[PDB]
Amino acid sequence: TNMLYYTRGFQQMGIYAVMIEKMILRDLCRFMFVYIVFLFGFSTAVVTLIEDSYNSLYSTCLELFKFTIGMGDLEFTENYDFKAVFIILLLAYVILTYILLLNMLIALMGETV
Amino acid sequence: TADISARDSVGNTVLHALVEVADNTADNTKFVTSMYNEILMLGAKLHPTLKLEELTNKKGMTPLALAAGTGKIGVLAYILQREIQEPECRHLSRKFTEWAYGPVHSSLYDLSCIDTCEKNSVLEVIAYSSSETPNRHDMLLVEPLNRLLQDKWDRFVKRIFYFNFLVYCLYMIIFTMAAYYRPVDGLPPFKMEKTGDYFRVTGEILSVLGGVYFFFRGIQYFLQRRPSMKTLFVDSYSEMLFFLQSLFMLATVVLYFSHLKEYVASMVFSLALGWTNMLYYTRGFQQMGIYAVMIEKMILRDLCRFMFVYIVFLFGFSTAVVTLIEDSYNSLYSTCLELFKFTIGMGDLEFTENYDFKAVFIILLLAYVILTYILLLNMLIALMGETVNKIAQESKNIWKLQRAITILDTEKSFLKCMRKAFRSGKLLQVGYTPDGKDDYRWCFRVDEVNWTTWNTNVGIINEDPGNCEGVKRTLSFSLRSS
Amino acid sequence: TADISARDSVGNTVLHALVEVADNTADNTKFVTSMYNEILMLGAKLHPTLKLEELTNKKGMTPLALAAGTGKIGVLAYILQREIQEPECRHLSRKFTEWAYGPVHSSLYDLSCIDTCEKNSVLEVIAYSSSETPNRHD
Ligand SMILES: CCCCCCCCCCCCCCCCCC(=O)OC[C@H](COP(=O)(O)O[C@@H]1[C@H](O)[C@H](O)[C@@H](O)[C@H](O)[C@H]1O)OC(=O)CCCCCCCCCCCCCCCCC
Ligand SMILES: CCCCCCCC/C=C/CCCCCCCC(=O)O[C@@H](COC(=O)CCCCCCCCCCCCCCC)COP(=O)([O-])OCC[N+](C)(C)C
Ligand SMILES: CCCCCCCC/C=C/CCCCCCCC(=O)O[C@@H](COC(=O)CCCCCCCCCCCCCCC)COP(=O)([O-])OCC[N+](C)(C)C
Ligand SMILES: CCCCCCCC/C=C/CCCCCCCC(=O)O[C@@H](COC(=O)CCCCCCCCCCCCCCC)COP(=O)([O-])OCC[N+](C)(C)C
Ligand SMILES: CCCCCCCC/C=C/CCCCCCCC(=O)O[C@@H](COC(=O)CCCCCCCCCCCCCCC)COP(=O)([O-])OCC[N+](C)(C)C
Ligand SMILES: CCCCCCCC/C=C/CCCCCCCC(=O)O[C@@H](COC(=O)CCCCCCCCCCCCCCC)COP(=O)([O-])OCC[N+](C)(C)C
Ligand SMILES: CCCCCCCC/C=C/CCCCCCCC(=O)O[C@@H](COC(=O)CCCCCCCCCCCCCCC)COP(=O)([O-])OCC[N+](C)(C)C
Ligand SMILES: CCCCCCCC/C=C/CCCCCCCC(=O)O[C@@H](COC(=O)CCCCCCCCCCCCCCC)COP(=O)([O-])OCC[N+](C)(C)C
Ligand SMILES: CCCCCCCC/C=C/CCCCCCCC(=O)O[C@@H](COC(=O)CCCCCCCCCCCCCCC)COP(=O)([O-])OCC[N+](C)(C)C
Ligand SMILES: CCCCCCCC/C=C\CCCCCCCC(=O)O[C@@H](COC(=O)CCCCCCCCCCCCCCC)COP(=O)([O-])OCC[N+](C)(C)C
Ligand SMILES: CCCCCCCC/C=C\CCCCCCCC(=O)O[C@@H](COC(=O)CCCCCCCCCCCCCCC)COP(=O)([O-])OCC[N+](C)(C)C
Ligand SMILES: CCCCCCCCCCCCC
Ligand code: NA
Repeated sequence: TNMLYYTRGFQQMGIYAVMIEKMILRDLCRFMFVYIVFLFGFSTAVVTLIEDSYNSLYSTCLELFKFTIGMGDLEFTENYDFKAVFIILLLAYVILTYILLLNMLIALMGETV
Repeated sequence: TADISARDSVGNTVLHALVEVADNTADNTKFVTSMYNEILMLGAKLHPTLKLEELTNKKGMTPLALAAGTGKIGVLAYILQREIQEPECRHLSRKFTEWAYGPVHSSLYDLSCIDTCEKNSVLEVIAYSSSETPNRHDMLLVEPLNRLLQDKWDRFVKRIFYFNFLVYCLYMIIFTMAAYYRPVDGLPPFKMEKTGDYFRVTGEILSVLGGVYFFFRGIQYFLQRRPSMKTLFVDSYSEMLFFLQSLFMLATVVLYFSHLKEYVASMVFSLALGWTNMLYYTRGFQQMGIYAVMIEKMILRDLCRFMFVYIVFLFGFSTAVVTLIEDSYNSLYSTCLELFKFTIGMGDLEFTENYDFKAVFIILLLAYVILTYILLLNMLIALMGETVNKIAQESKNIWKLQRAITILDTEKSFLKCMRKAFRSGKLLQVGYTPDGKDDYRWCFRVDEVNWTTWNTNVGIINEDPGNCEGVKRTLSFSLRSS
Repeated sequence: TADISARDSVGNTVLHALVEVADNTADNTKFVTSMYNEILMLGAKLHPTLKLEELTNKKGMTPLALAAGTGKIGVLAYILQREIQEPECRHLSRKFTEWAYGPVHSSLYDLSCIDTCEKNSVLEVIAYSSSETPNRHD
């Protein structure tokens, strides 16, 4: 990653790496606060609902990060008792994080660039 | 002779009527502010002991509050930055100068009827305005209202707001462990056995207390304001989601004592709402607050437009798929659920062989994952970019109004706690009243610099000989004489 | 007669004080650069053997380095592109012309106190500036 330092001998790659700096600081840090709040938020709500495996806070936070990277199973458990609750809660998650907040990030970057 | 002080059927005096007639256009604003001056100046020549602007109509509204309640930013800007240089009409000024040493000059803005005043504060009338009320978001950009709130922020509200964020975080850490470590055997309520099971009850009791707390704060918000059905759903998006969190909490209590497992169904919603509602407390921070305003706007214009058309397409092709399926994914849920996997990048184009026509099945899914995934999601990104380009300043000025409502509620929550609001100002002698007495006013200082109007033989400077705060000044025997 | 060379409590001469007072607005920049010229030109009429700009305050800063350490781009632009056409105040110029054959003209910019100089180079003071230091990038 620190070869991106040496993109500053080159005007187009150096400016490219300055934009990477600014994106990390304004666009992505604003993003990752709200994303980790949502993630940890619905994560607790999911593992609370799960009963005995994905009855852990890591594996639920880890499965809920698979959605943003496009690897989210909406049926990674049957070990619950309420299915409307489980899917209303994940649909709430993959709308406010995937549909909204990632595509919003792209919009913010364009404003930034 | 006409009566400057006389009132109409609705109680509006002439100056009130200069406010009702304003329409936020430049030529009207150029005029009304000119004519607002002249009668207001004339009322010092004739009837020199009245103070017209203190006159209240049938609705108890002054011309300033009526300009702020009705969205009249040009008149508001005039009334607030009003500086009159004439001697016998100087007391009617409102933007004073306390010293001018070179390009620097320290202005004083009166704070009569802006701070937590008696009847209608300009901040309250702006902050607690109905949603139509044009230029809710621009009326606070009128100086000194930014600086005055940013003064209240940096002096007492910032340290209180961050304590509110802390006590809410702890509350969320405690309702989360009390929920993570819930009983998974037997029916509720659940007796206590061990010490670890004692700690959670302290976390469960204490967790219901906040729900009772956030429940009444939503009843207070209802009866302290009486918002219409419209205003209730269109600008109160926070109070809805803390009150709603509170309802799932009490339902979680009603069901935990009614012997029903559905307490979990409400208890997890109250968590997910609760953590999402930390995005409320991004409004103590300019960059995170503006970020969360954009989230609001995206949900309302971009995503709601999106999710209509997406659910129409989804349910549309879904019915077309399950109709084609024969005996499993022969259900409308599992087909709507599999067709939502495409947008999240988890769509199998072969999640059934239980059909009879394969061209039909795949032409119909390709139709779906072109018009939804390729088109309509990537179109959403395009719409957001169009949105972000436009709401950049609008989101900064919804943020300052969000922060303002927090400043006011913080003041209004602590009439008893500390003492009131720390008064956000100082009682200064601006001059003398036209009857010779002292004109002491609660005034806000704003140092300003000017590299063009060098000479400016002001005279209207109220305490030049001491040229600052320092210690008490001379009052400058110029224009004042009493 | 006032002393062009005299210093204040913080060591700032008049020209240093023309830098402290600049605020990166056009009317201030229009002025300070005008007034920076006149005293700087006056100091060649009276006291013709001084070089005011070499004077260093308590913090060892010249008016040029103080303009660069404090973010004063308009004054910096003035001091660096400074060309004075008057004969007895030409040595105080800093942007010269070495030839002009038709539309072409070859300018010379002095590099005193910009290159790796002794005390404070304008490049170092700009490059190694604190982060507030307005207009680091301009
Ligand atoms: C048939 C169904 C019946 C339903 C009836 C009941 C409905 C109740 C909810 C209604 C709302 C549901 C969500 C969609 C609406 C948008 C939400 C959102 O962004 O509003 C931003 C809000 C802003 O505040 P404010 O109000 O102070 O701002 C106002 C406001 O800008 C105003 O324009 C200004 O003029 C004024 O000056 C200013 O002051 O900010 C927060 O509320 C903090 C952040 C909160 C998080 C935001 C993200 C989304 C939250 C919702 C999803 C929750 C996820 C868990 C769900 C679990 C169960 C499935
Ligand atoms: C032993 C082997 C080691 C590996 C091989 C490498 C060995 C070390 C290599 C050293 C030499 C470095 C490359 C020099 C290229 C010519 C310079 C030139 O004219 O560039 C031009 C553009 O060219 C580019 O922009 C090219 C891409 C820039 C990114 C870095 C490429 C480095 C290549 C290797 C990557 C290796 C990655 C790591 C691999 C482990 C000019 O630049 P410009 O855009 O005009 O901007 C200049 C500024 N200015 C215009 C304002 C004046
Ligand atoms: C920056 C990180 C990015 C990556 C992570 C992304 C996620 C966010 C990271 C968050 C960091 C904290 C992780 C959890 C706490 C540590 C573990 C622990 O003891 O948990 C306990 C608390 O049980 C709960 O249910 C959690 C209660 C709240 C704890 C976190 C507070 C908020 C942190 C910030 C939250 C974000 C929102 C606010 C900030 C924006 C129990 O759960 P457990 O872990 O199973 O413990 C073992 C239990 N066992 C014995 C039964 C097995
Ligand atoms: C400049 C930008 C680029 C650089 C970025 C630099 C790095 C950026 C990233 C940083 C994140 C680093 C996190 C810590 C390391 C991984 C977690 C770990 O150790 O798990 C271990 C323990 O973990 C636990 O016990 C944690 C319990 C709370 C869960 C919350 C964190 C979930 C991790 C994921 C959140 C993803 C969030 C993604 C978005 C933030 C493994 O758990 P386990 O033992 O197998 O099971 C125990 C389960 N139980 C104890 C909960 C019951
Ligand atoms: C943003 C502000 C806050 C919003 C709050 C939102 C929450 C408000 C809602 C609250 C109510 C939530 C449900 C309560 C429990 C019902 C029972 C249940 O879940 O499962 C039961 C039935 O499981 C089923 O799947 C059958 C259908 C159940 C009811 C579905 C209602 C849908 C309402 C849609 C409302 C949309 C609301 C949209 C909101 C935007 C139990 O069975 P199971 O064993 O779990 O099932 C597995 C077996 N199976 C495979 C055969 C199914
Ligand atoms: C602020 C914004 C962020 C927050 C938003 C918060 C809300 C976010 C979301 C909100 C949506 C919540 C939907 C209700 C709850 C889940 C459904 C349910 O209970 O299913 C149960 C029953 O379900 C049925 O029987 C439904 C039959 C009609 C299918 C259409 C809905 C498919 C659900 C998905 C649509 C995804 C659409 C995604 C895009 C919208 C489970 O079904 P089953 O018993 O196993 O099988 C029965 C099948 N059969 C009866 C049909 C034959
Ligand atoms: C017991 C433990 C509980 C957990 C820990 C937390 C305890 C509670 C913590 C309370 C204190 C709150 C943080 C104060 C930081 C310093 C203030 C400051 O100067 O900020 C600067 C920026 O700084 C930021 O923008 C930082 C990120 C803002 C988002 C919220 C971070 C909260 C940290 C914790 C997250 C926890 C999440 C939930 C975890 C469960 C200034 O702000 P600005 O951008 O200049 O805008 C200001 C407006 N103005 C400029 C117009 C005037
Ligand atoms: C907002 C929600 C977001 C999440 C959901 C996303 C999807 C959209 C949600 C839509 C809500 C309605 C779901 C289906 C109806 C309820 C269930 C039912 O009885 O269905 C019956 C109707 O059979 C059909 O084929 C459906 C006919 C049309 C019904 C819906 C009308 C339009 C709703 C709006 C449509 C969107 C367009 C307009 C709005 C933009 C039969 O189907 P079933 O369910 O299997 O019933 C049991 C049958 N069984 C006995 C054989 C097992
Ligand atoms: C936007 C406005 C409206 C548009 C309306 C569009 C619709 C107009 C179209 C209408 C015609 C649709 C097909 C009719 C039925 C044919 C038979 C069939 O489905 O399966 C048969 C053959 O299955 C096959 O897969 C073999 C090929 C079948 C014919 C393919 C024609 C492609 C035409 C492309 C036209 C592109 C049109 C693009 C339009 C934009 C039966 O076999 P099976 O058992 O089902 O197959 C499984 C066994 N296998 C694995 C060996 C295969
Ligand atoms: C910087 C902020 C973010 C990071 C930190 C986040 C917080 C710390 C991070 C992670 C938490 C790690 C796990 C905690 C212990 C496990 C649960 C337990 O013992 O009690 C119960 C739940 O627990 C509660 O309701 C809370 C009290 C726990 C007991 C110990 C005192 C903690 C005080 C905390 C004061 C509040 C928080 C602090 C602020 C005042 C367990 O209930 P049970 O039904 O008996 O279940 C059996 C469980 N057992 C078998 C494992 C025993
Ligand atoms: C085992 C564990 C050991 C460790 C324990 C650790 C304990 C940790 C601490 C707290 C745990 C939870 C206690 C209750 C508080 C809930 C959270 C809360 O109030 O947040 C508020 C802060 O609140 C304050 O700043 C004042 C503190 C609350 C006072 C009233 C408590 C409720 C009692 C019953 C009262 C019934 C009658 C109600 C009227 C009095 C949130 O701030 P706000 O300004 O309100 O803004 C949000 C609202 N709005 C966004 C909609 C505008
Ligand atoms: C995890 C928070 C509490 C979940 C259970 C709610 C029902 C009430 C429990 C304690 C009793 C309160 C009066
Ligand atoms: Na994928």
